[PDB]
Amino acid sequence: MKRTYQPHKKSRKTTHGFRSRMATKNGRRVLAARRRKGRASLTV
Amino acid sequence: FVKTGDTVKVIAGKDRGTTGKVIKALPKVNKVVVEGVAIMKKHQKPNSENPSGAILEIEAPIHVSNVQVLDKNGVAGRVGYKVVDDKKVRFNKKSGEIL
Amino acid sequence: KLSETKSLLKDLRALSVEELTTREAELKKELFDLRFQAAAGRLENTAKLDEVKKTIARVKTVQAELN
RNA sequence: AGCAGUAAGUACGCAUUGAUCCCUAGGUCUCCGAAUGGGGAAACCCAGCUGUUACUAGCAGUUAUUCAUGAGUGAAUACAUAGCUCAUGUAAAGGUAACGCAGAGAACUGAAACAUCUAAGUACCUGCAGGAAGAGAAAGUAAAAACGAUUUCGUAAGUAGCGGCGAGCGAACGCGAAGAAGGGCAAACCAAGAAGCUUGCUUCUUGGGGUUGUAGGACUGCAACGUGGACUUAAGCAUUAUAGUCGAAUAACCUGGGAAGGUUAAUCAAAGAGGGUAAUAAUCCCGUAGACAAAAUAGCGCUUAUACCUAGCAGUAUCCUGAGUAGGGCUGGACACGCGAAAUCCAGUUUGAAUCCGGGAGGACCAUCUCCCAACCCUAAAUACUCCUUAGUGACCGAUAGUGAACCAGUACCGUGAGGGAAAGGUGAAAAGAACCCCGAGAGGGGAGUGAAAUAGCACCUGAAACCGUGUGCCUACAAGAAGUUCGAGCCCGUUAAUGGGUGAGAGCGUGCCUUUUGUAGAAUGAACCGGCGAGUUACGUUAUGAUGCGAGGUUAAGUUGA
RNA sequence: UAUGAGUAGCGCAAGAUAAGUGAGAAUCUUAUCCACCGUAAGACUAAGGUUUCCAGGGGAAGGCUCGUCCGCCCUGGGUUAGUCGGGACCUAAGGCGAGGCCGAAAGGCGUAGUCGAUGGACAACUGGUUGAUAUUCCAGUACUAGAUAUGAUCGUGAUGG
Repeated sequence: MKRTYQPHKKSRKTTHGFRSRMATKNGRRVLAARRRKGRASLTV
Repeated sequence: FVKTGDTVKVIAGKDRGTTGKVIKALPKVNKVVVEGVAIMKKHQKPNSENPSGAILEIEAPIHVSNVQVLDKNGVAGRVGYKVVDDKKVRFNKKSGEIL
Repeated sequence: KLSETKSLLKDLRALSVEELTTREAELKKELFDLRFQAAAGRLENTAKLDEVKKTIARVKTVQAELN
């Protein structure tokens, strides 16, 4: 039937935008894990 | 080396002892196209700049080991260089010293 | 040969930006119709692009920087 | 001496006049991002002010906040105050390899279960710091003469101890080595000021005073020692990174596609390290050993007066010497210490001294003795670890290895996300990459030619293995087998030259292999096959057995030296 | 790399002939009939998709078969606004939140304020136009708002009400 993601643009951001991830002193930490690994991109 | 140059011996390799003029070495290749030496031939298509092709007597480059610069009396060896004058003087050992 | 003359000659003298660089940071700072011959074609001669931008470049970064 | 990164790939060109390039310094530095004029989902939008220069423009800058410092303001409510405004100071927010410190802090385990313990105050998480951090100068240890801050290592030694005394955990002393530096302040006082100026003030500001254990300072005596210590300033010296430079020593023959290989000879010597070169080089090249070179470049070190605060000393008028402080109660915790005889230290909470005739420690505690002087602050050095910069080294490893990643790897790809996470290197020396000719819609082939070689032709060295084949000598279409032996009719062929091999009709007798089990042929498992990987170590300790050495004498650890 | 196995399936609906195309046509293109849907299987429009569009060329793979065809591939173009939707307006639900509050810390709360549309504010609509853009390009008509050029005159009249 219905599946999980049928997102819109607000949906694809607003959990994972750079200030959203940056905001709570925590997601920016795991982003810095994502930087200290340094994969294909950062914010998505 | 420093820019070749002159007639240049080929001791080892496919054509022993052959001397031949150089100017066109491009030392980044680290092996020098010399006229007469390492006779490549190319079967090129009848295309632009040769509408027959099939024959290109361009010649292969061979290594710095098989390049042997002689001083002008046909005497090779080891280039003692920079020794004498204002910027640089090239010569070989046991040689007539000219460049 | 050409470029050391036609580069080193120009504006190492200390006259100024709206003063001396009138030929470069004003006049040939119109990079139009040389670029604008770029991609219009019918030019056949390249080196003027980064040559001239190089000269206006050194005009700004020396002469329009030293004051 | 060519340049015109990657690399083909092109063009204008460019260049020993000195390019390209290397190094050093300066320049500009799109936007986002601590990200900060304001908002905002990352690559945005909209501004204000100041000049600019022109426009219903543009340019250039200023405009985040907190803190600190001033300046002004001035509510209830008179002063004030809060509050507000402006100005100044990256300060400072932030990114962070690893080590540290401090807080907060588990579980799983193991204890054959487990509630005590352990794991460990470790996993995590947060903060604070530097090149190291803490670390530290006895209110110490010890127990007799016994020394004299720390720190690291060895030792003591699993010794003393503690512990459902289970399981475990676990010292210190003293000694040995490295490293080896202590110095200020408050206090007391003295002088200045201002002031409770309520006078004699007894609080503040400045500068001396001096930092103490056998007490020491103040009071009476009275001496100028470089000092990271009594100034780790500035000026020269010297040399290193930071561009690199020179830099020795050989010829022929044979072979091959090619010599450095074989052969013949010769040289060199601070260079016979290593790597290339068509095939293994000392004498071909890079190099190598040595010997030179830097303006700027970041330093290190030496000399210089200066960059400043200290001494001894006898006596003792009284003061000082570190108050909610020691302590005491309770609750904790750490200390080997699990409340215990429990030391000793540090917490909360409560109570609360003495103060030099002092006070503390000496594992409850009371006396004698030993030592020390807390309750104020700083202290290099020896140590820990590397993202990093090279100089490098390998009984490292060779493309399933070695980093996940030798390859445009954290790539592709999965997942919304946090995350995860692949596969793959080799032609030939040199592309010299197969001109042409022919087949073929094209590809692809086939000739030619290429190259040492074309089974060498672009995922290309080498090429098994399973799979598919094509040919091949024998046999089988009256046969019901772990698919075998052994014998063997008959046929075919002639060999690591051998009492040859390939067969094989026929005929006798013959229950696959692994783990488990008492016993499996198995209808007990398991294995599609093929290839690759893929599993009993070492660290430290004990015991046993030998080997060797010396022997009631064996033995050096740590460390130092050194490649 | 087998095997099963040239077996299952070939992903819910009917095309047909002639002619072209090519080298090769069932499946490409046209013509001509048939057929189907038709409160849709039309057109237009959210989110989404992120260039898939169109033009030309080609057919290594892809297309579940073929394949000259193509959402496949190469190349090149293609999206146009004062009024259309948003922003330069306001604001809910909510989020962030200087101040402040408490808290080992991080934090979590929160006054002012700040954004936050699915809401409420407001001018343009007819005709033509490509391979493709149309309310956007232009003919005709506007209107909105501002500007500088120009006889006002005391007028504007606020965050207050």
